[PDB]
Amino acid sequence: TVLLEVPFSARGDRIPDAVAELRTREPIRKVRTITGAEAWLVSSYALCTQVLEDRRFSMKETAAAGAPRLNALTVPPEVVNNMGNIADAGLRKAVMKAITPKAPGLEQFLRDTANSLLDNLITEGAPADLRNDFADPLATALHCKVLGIPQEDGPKLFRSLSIAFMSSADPIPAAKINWDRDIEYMAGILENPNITTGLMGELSRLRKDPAYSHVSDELFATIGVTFFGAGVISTGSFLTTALISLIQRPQLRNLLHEKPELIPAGVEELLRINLSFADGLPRLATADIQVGDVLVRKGELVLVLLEGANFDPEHFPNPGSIELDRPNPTSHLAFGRGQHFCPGSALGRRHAQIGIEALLKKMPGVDLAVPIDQLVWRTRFQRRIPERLPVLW
Ligand code: HEM
Ligand SMILES: C#Cc1cc(C[C@@H]2NC(=O)[C@H](Cc3ccc(O)cc3)NC2=O)ccc1O
Repeated sequence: TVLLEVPFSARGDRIPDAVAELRTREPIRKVRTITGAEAWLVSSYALCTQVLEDRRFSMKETAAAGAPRLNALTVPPEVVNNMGNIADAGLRKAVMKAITPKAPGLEQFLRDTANSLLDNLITEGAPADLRNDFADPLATALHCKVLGIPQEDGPKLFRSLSIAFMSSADPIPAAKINWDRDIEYMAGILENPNITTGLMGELSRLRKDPAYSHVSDELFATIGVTFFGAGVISTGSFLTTALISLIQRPQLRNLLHEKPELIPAGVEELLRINLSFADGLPRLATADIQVGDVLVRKGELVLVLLEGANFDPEHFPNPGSIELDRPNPTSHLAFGRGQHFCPGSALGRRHAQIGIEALLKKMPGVDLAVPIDQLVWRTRFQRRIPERLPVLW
């Protein structure tokens, strides 16, 4: 037999039995990625946290020429160090502040947009596609608002994402075409006097501030493209798969409909059980480091399997059950951990909370319109998502 291949399954509605078997018997295990490279797959909560909390397991170094790769780059190699570049430019605080969900009127905008999307689906009649006509447009509209760019520019930027977030063995020519075009768009935004709000409005001001005069225009444009793309793909994909998990749990759906104050705790559990990340998080060892029974050597690739940690019964007893009263509810790894913890975690929570609150009010009887096995799971992609999510109500 050949070496165990990753990823195990593109399905986002069930965890393969193999994960629990590996976690119990071999919580760090050698695997082969789609490029042919070997890697260490880490699948227990304890070892996943160890890797993510030790910066000697480096994100930046995964982009080095000649390294064992999980997948091909879809961005320039320096962009793998995006957050380090933002920090070096003195822009970290400003970027973080721009992407919080607490800007005046943002939550009301999210609620209004979700309600409008849902009203259009109700008018059109069942079946409705909750990914393409709800979750993704809601994510796109949210990120246009947060960036300060026109809502009407959302769809074309969104169209890049089915390629930008591919998990491919080989470089993708279309990724460069779209990247270069989206960079040109964001560079134009920085020069557009109408853009005075949100992240791009703030970056546009800082760009002309003497304390930032040697920050490159390339970096300012890259922040726009990367935060739009990572935010939209991550929130749209998470909400989509969370809606599946909610629909498949009518008792919980009814509880959250009846007691909406429990939605934040429900979203935290939906984050914990979420299978949206299709691959382990990659890191390259910069030293020889003991992880469990394995001495990982300098230059080797490690893959941190988020659902390995998040379904680990030693940390989350009865891991497959959504329980709203856990004592460690935010200790999951859905947003990562350590140096590269998601900078948009609060916005991602609020997007899902508001989307779910709106859906349960407008469509309390929501259910799948097709048997669950009929969902078509996107392959060779950095997220697990159904191509369509047909529902009735
Ligand atoms: C529920 C929605 C989201 C989930 C589940 C999610 C998940 C994650 C995870 C697991 C990481 C860590 C990757 C790693 O360590 O290798 C990450 C990083 C990142 N996230 Fe999020 N996220 C979400 C929402 C957002 C939003 C709304 C934004 C921005 C608007 C965003 C922007 C980013 C960026 C830029 C990084 C890279 C941080 C870095 O390189 O250091 N994410 N996200
Ligand atoms: C979430 C996440 C996430 C983070 C990273 C780490 C890192 N940091 C970054 O900011 C961007 C995100 C990105 C990738 C492709 C695009 O077209 C646009 C943005 N690239 C990076 O390599 C990688 C993949 C992700 O999925």
